Amino acid sequence: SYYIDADLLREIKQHLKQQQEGLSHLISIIKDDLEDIKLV
Amino acid sequence: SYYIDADLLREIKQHLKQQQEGLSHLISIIKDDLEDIKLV
Amino acid sequence: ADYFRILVQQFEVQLQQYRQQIEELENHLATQANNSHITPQDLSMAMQKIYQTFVALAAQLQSIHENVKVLKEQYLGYRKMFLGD
Amino acid sequence: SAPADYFRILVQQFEVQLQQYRQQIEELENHLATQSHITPQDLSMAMQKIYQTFVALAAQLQSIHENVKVLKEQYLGYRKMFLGD
Repeated sequence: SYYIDADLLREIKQHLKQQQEGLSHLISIIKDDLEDIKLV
Repeated sequence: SYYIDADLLREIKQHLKQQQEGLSHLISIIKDDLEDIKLV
Repeated sequence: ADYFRILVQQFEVQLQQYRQQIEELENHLATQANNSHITPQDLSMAMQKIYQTFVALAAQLQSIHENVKVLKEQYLGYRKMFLGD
Repeated sequence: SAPADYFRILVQQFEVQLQQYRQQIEELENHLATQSHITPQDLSMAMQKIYQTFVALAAQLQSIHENVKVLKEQYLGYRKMFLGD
C-alpha cells in the first residue's frame, strides 16, 4: 500500500484552481472586447 | 462632400466580424480547458 | 492529433480567403479629392495591416494553448509524484 | 474604459495571489511525509515550474488583451480613412 493525505493534495489543488479561475476571468474580458469591436 | 458606399463598407465589416468571432471561439476553448483541468 | 492547432490552421486559411474577398471589393473603391490625399491603395494597405494583427493574434493564441498543454503535463507529473506513481 | 481598468486590476491582484499561494503551497510541501524515491524537494521543484507556467499564461493573456486594443485602433484608423479623414 501507499498512503497519502488527500486533504493536503486537495488543499494544493484548490489553490491552483483559484489561479485557473483568475486566468479564465481575464479571458472573459477579452471575449467581451472581441464582441464589442466594430469596423463601423 | 465626400460620398462613400456604406453597403460596401458593411460587406467588409461582415468579413472582419466573422474573424473576431473565430478568435473568440479559439480563446473560448482555452478558457474551457482552464476550467476543466485539475491537479487531481 | 492536436485539434487546437487544426482549428488555428483553419482560421489562418480563412484569413487568406477573406483577405482575398476583400481585395476584390477594394477594386470598387473610388478615388476622390481630400485633404489627406487618400487613395484606394492606402486603404488596401491599412486593411492588410489589420490582417497582420489577426495573424499575430492567432499565433499568440496557439502559443497560449501550448502552455495550457504544458500545464496539463505538469499537473499529471506532480500528481504521479504525490501519489507515489 | 471600465473593462480595461478592471482587467489591469485583475492582473495586479493575480500577481499578488500567485506570490501568496506560492508560499502557502511551499509550506504545505515541506510537511510532506514521503519515501518510493520522491523527496519533498522533487515536488517543490515541480511546483515551482507550475508557478512559472501560470506567470507565463497571465503575461500571454495580457499581451492578447493589448493586441486586441491595437486591433481596435487599426479598425478606427481604417474607418477614418474610408470616410475621407
